[PDB]
Amino acid sequence: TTTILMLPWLGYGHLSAFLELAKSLSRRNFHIYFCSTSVNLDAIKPKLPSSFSDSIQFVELHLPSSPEFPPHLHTTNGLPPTLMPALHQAFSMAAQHFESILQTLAPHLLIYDSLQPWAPRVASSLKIPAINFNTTGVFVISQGLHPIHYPHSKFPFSEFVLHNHWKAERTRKRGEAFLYCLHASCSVILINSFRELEGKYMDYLSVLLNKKVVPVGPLVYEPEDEGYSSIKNWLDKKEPSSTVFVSFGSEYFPSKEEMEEIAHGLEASEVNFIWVVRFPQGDEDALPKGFLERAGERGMVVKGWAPQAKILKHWSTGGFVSHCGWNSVMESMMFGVPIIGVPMHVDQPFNAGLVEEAGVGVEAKRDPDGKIQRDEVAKLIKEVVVEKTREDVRKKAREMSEILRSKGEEKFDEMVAEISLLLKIEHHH
Ligand SMILES: O=c1ccn([C@@H]2O[C@H](COP(=O)(O)OP(=O)(O)O[C@H]3O[C@H](CO)[C@@H](O)[C@H](O)[C@H]3O)[C@@H](O)[C@H]2O)c(=O)[nH]1
Repeated sequence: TTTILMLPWLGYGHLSAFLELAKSLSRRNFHIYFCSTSVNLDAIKPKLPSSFSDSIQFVELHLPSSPEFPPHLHTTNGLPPTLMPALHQAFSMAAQHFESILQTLAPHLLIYDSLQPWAPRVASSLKIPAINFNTTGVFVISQGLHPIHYPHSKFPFSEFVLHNHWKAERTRKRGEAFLYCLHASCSVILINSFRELEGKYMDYLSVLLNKKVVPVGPLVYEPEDEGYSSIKNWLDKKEPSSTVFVSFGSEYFPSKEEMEEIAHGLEASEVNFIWVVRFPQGDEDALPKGFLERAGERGMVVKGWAPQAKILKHWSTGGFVSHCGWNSVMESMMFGVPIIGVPMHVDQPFNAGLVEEAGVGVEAKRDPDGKIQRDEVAKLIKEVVVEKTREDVRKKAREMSEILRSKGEEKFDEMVAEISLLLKIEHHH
């Protein structure tokens, strides 16, 4: 009888984490309204089992639609990078529809993502409580806000220093770091992380923002066998811990030079590999001519989409060459796979540092101009996977996995307390 409306940001990684949060709330007697674009909602429904039909209802948010920008492109999954500004515009232009949904559904609480400032303001206008859920890590956020208060000192608890390539919209984001708060809705933030990895940063961020930081993560989905049948057949023929999974996400498409370096790095390592290579939604050559040679049956290149979670939980997988996106990093730590980091942009360089700090993987360093190196990638794959001579990395990965697996339902105890208090304060309002 208490209804929460969840509004994620467009984009599969954000969408999945909200769904895992939705499932937890549903099991706690909370009626959920899951709101997003139709393309995103369909992509995420298979992961929602039938048992939640009664308690989790899907709500469609309508973005402005045109014949060359139809609703299937109203997402960041496979979107051409040129079209992303249009997507940001279209999302903002949907605020008025959000009001109609919000007023008509009368949710007691709104949980929103960290990329739609119009969503809390719309909720405030209609006397609806709103709480921020941040699907990504705390390390990046704290590092960003540290210079504003202490431009003098270095980052207090980390020995990581950013590389020159990434040192180098942001305008609107440095206006979110001064966001005023004069109500309980903004007294707390939900974060997709856990203290064993970012406990010190969570304490620091709480001081920086003067707000409660409540961890509710990690939110990993433990897995139709759509593509797995062929992949599992191939994977079972390989020796244990002999194969690497290579993925760079759904919102970034590596360059021609970048993929050549990684392909050659894979070949030199002599490892087995499953590589998901993707092309934008709009539209052999991309990989080096003749690459798939020594890597005949020692490698697979999947087109479009692959079962990342299932592959990583196989016992033949001993490594994950990743772009160090937050959800992929959490999955690798949950499943006990050491990460071979190849960060590309956004928060990924910081997340790669966090993996290195935690001892659960190694980051392949970029050259002075910011260019991927074949030799660096090959060395780490050989050391981590082909010749298991970096055994400290491997042990910490399973130890981290063991820690993550052992967490029980107490993971959400703090969140339910904060929402309950907030939901009482608004009865008075
Ligand atoms: O072949 C694939 C590729 C991805 N996934 C899943 O899709 C998600 C991808 O995670 P991640 O790569 O972290 O998310 P993306 O949306 O692809 O990338 C973003 O991940 C961050 C957190 O969502 C964002 O803030 C950044 O803009 C961007 O790096 C995870 O659930 C993966 O398991 C699969 O199941 N199969």
